[PDB]
Amino acid sequence: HXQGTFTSDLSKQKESKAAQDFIEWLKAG
Amino acid sequence: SELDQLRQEAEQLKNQIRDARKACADATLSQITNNIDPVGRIQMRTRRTLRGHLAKIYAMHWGTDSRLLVSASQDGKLIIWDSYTTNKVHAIPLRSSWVMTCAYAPSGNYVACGGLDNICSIYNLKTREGNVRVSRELAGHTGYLSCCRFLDDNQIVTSSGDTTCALWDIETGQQTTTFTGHTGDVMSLSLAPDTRLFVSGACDASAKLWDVREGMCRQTFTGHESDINAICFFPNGNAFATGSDDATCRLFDLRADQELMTYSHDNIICGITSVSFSKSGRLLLAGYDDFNCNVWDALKADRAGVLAGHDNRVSCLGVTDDGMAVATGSWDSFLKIWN
Amino acid sequence: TEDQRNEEKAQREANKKIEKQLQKDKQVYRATHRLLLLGAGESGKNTIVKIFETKFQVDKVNFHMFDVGAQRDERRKWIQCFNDVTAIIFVVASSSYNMTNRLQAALKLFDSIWNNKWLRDTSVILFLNKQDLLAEKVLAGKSKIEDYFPEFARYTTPEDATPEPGEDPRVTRAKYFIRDEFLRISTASGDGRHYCYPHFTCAVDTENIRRVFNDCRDIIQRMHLRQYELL
Amino acid sequence: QVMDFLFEKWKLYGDQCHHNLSLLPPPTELVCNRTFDKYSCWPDTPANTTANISCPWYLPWHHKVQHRFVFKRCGPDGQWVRGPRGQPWRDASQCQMDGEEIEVQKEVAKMYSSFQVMYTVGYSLSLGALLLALAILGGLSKLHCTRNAIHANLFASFVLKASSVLVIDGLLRTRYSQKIGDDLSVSTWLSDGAVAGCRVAAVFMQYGIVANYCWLLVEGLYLHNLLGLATLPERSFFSLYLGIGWGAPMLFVVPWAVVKCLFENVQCWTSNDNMGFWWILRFPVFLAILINFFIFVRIVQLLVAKLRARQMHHTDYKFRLAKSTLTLIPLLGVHEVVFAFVTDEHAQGTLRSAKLFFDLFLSSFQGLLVAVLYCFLNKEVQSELRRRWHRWRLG
Amino acid sequence: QVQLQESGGGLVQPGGSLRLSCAASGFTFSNYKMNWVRQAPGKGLEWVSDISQSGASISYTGSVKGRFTISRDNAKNTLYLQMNSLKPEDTAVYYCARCPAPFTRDCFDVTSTTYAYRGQGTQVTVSS
Amino acid sequence: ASIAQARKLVEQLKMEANIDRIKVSKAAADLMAYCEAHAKEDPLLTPVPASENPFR
Ligand SMILES: *C(=O)CC[C@H](NC(=O)CCCCCCCCCCCCCCC)C(=O)O
Repeated sequence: HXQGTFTSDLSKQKESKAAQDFIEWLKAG
Repeated sequence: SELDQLRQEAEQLKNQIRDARKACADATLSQITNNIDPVGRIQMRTRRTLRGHLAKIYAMHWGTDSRLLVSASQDGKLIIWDSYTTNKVHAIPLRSSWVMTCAYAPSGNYVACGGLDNICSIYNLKTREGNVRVSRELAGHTGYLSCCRFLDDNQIVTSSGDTTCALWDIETGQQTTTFTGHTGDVMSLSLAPDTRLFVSGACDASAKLWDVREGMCRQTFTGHESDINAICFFPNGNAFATGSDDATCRLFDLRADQELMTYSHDNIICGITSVSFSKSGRLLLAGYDDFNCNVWDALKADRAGVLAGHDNRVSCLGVTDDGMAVATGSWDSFLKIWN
Repeated sequence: TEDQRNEEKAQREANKKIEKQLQKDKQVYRATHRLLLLGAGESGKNTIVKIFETKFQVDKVNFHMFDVGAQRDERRKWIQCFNDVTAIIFVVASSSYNMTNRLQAALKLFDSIWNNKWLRDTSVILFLNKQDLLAEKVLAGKSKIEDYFPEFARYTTPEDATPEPGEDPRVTRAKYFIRDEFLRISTASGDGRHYCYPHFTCAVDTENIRRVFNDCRDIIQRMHLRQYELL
Repeated sequence: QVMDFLFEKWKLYGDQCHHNLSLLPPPTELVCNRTFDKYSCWPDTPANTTANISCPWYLPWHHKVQHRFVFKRCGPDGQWVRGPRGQPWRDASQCQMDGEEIEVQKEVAKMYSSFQVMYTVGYSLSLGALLLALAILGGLSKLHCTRNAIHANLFASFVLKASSVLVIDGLLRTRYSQKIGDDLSVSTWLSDGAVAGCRVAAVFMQYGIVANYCWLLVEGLYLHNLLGLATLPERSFFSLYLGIGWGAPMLFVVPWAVVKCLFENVQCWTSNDNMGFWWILRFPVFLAILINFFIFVRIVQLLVAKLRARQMHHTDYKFRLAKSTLTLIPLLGVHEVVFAFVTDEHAQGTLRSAKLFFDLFLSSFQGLLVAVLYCFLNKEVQSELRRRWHRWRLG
Repeated sequence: QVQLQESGGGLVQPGGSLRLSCAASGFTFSNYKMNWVRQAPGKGLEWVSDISQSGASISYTGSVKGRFTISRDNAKNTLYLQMNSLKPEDTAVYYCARCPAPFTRDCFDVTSTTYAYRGQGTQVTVSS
Repeated sequence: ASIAQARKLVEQLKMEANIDRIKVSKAAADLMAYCEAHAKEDPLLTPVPASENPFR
């Protein structure tokens, strides 16, 4: 289960990337 | 000094008979038929598939009702199928696993088998008990049994690998006559529609015609250049075709003592395993060693059709008495039917 | 009109019983090995167990050793039946030329069996029987193998050929020569579909049936590997 | 879990200050009144006061970004600066994230985007061929053979997986690449939305991964059990094999589904935390890899015996053959290489990335390799296809 | 009607040379592998030599290898076996035999008793 | 036993000589192609319609 590890890691990625993206809107708007 | 001169006699006679049959050979057959309209393209499809056997199917036979057919395989089974509904009726076991022939009685009451066991086992289907067992065990041959055909519910004629065909009597259990005269193994035989005389091909490129009443040989036809595998009469009883291993089929005539047509083609290089005529006799169906069986024209000697489908070698080829369907068993435990 | 449904039900029940019996005896037909046994003649095939069918069992494996000693000597027709057989056992009598040169006839018969159209997929077990009688065939000097074979004089025993403890180097040499003649025929033609398994018969039969079983297992394993496109 | 764990603090902090704005008014026009800065409330700093006030805790990771402050100035009768288009701008850049990581982020991403593109090609490419292989296999003369049916059912397990993992990322891509700027969008997406579809596609994807490994295991077992016995198999045991495959993964995937649904729920279950709860989906994998690698070495241990037994006329020509088969047989297990030792745990740095790349690549092109090796290079199917084309190209 | 005639032979001084000619008529001579089978008086039949369809594959029995030669001429439908350096124990009757299956590399014609496709033969003796 | 097998061959060929061969044309189309008026009932020459065909 390699593919599972990859998707887990990418899930962490799109999430944390969205966290900063969210915070950036909050900072502005 | 007898043998030396004895050969000459034969030789002399041979040349005389050669002359006679080639003298009366004015025309061919093609010529006398060039005028007929050819049958054209003929297409067939497998209508039913009978997947019940385990080992290769080596012989089958249609019943007189053109509805029930019996099949024999090397696994030791003799399955009686049903053409219309694809339902096995009796899967009777056999003692000898190496069965080489099977037959169906004209009245639908008995079936017969036979192989390397040198015994023509005859089975009764109308047992009051219900379950079908063997009734009479005929054992009078030394070589193997290659083909057997019923005349009626009382007497059966069998070919053998000991160069001797014989006529049996079920009630007594001994050979009535003995058709000695062949030099090689006898492969197949067919009965005339009037059941008064029959032909029998062998492994010496000769198809001797016998007379069951007199128990002697009347006409001997030579022409093939290798051992003969299967034969069958024309529907009128005045002719019969022979399929040999030289990749040629030949039709002969019982009143001209000479071959009339050669069904040879360049692409086919393998021998013929089985042959059978159609209802009207216009279509000759032969089974080849190249995994498929062709459909030749009995007068134009042109492939009017090819019936593929079988994976391994075909071994048996039966046409219904009414000509409605054609069945083809092979060495893949399958029985395709065609219309 | 209920006659149609009830007769159809009866026919279906009969067909179901036929299918059940066919499955039941197909389950046992696939597990029993068949073995054709043929030879030139006067070979001594009665010692295998010590009107022609016989069977035996080793290691919970069934065998059917089909003798054909009742037919004629024209084998070109009834041998086509033995194409689904697992292994054609071919026992040879290399010391039965005293009453003919049976070795050449056996070689020709083996070559015909090997190169047949329908026997391509059938492997052959080879048994160099009557091996003990080879020793007296050379000391007396009445008939010489070199007389009937010109390549025997220029023959050397193989380096990997293990000598039997207690055998004159000449017997071993002659027996390995004959083995190689059969093996040359064996490998000259196409051999990707079947293989030959030469053997030397001994005085006891407890090892012969084990050899046959081991060779049949090898044949089955090779067939299974060939089905998977390995070799 | 970061997303949902920051929604709360938006509200939590946004209310503590509302109580700090309460009990606080003092000067209103002389000195700036109590104001509210959207994302961040603080007691209003007076006219030009010392900026000793730090930027809010807010952001959870503030424990490493503490020692930096925020500068706010009450200018025109207590007013903050307006900007380019008059928007109030605050120079809170010193409280922001550390560029460094941001860079590394840019990095990993790229690499992960390349891996995605490179594994999506792989699946899709072998997803096509698998189908073409199933269609040709299940409609011909060999449509029902005991060895061939297992291959057809494995090609199904491969199609199921490829399809499973190509749809679980579709959701993922689509559930993060929506414009989440407008208050509504962000607030709602991080919350319960179509997490239903995602959740069930995740269970349905994990089932597929494990079923693929189980059908590789049963493929090995059938070959191992077909060589030990001397005779042919009297019973195909086909029922047994369709339960070691298809069925058994359930006995391992269902307890996972429940352990997530009950103990550890997260946005979409793709994100894997609690490594103990991932061992229940990895133990079958490790078992089906080890106990099939054992029979892989066992098969070669006798394949070398058969190649050296006879046919020794081509002395040392077995080399090519032994190799060709040894690279045709791994249709079952290869992972071993960067597996075992390297687990998800204790695998960091570039090693992890190399493992992921190697394994992903092999797992994405496995299906294509298997389909090519067992439905396009087999001599039986080649000869049959020829026959069925010859018979059509007759008249 | 197949017909194999074996001309030649007769009485020869041990060490002489005889050319046996086999005449065939009734089949396509080019399609069959043709063999020579001899039978000494006192024992059974034995295969001597053979030849392939085109004449490439040629084999001999070890007892007569090198001394005897075999050749076929497809255009004349004839088989030639030329004898050289005869020996006293070569007294036998020589049958020209053919194989039963065309375009096949294996066949079973060594059969002594009753094989159809074999000629009457020509019995040869060595001088005394 | 040369005479025993020689008499079998010489007798046979005596009986192979007395048979009267009725030409070849008289037994060509004159009977074989004459057995053609009943080719209309042959179910293979003229494919019968599926209605009254038992193997539809
Ligand atoms: C996270 O929001 C976005 C993720 C997104 N990923 C990608 O764009 C990569 C996914 C794969 C791209 C599509 C490749 C299709 C390959 C088809 C090959 C067909 C077979 C070839 C033979 C004809 C991102 O933007 O990073």
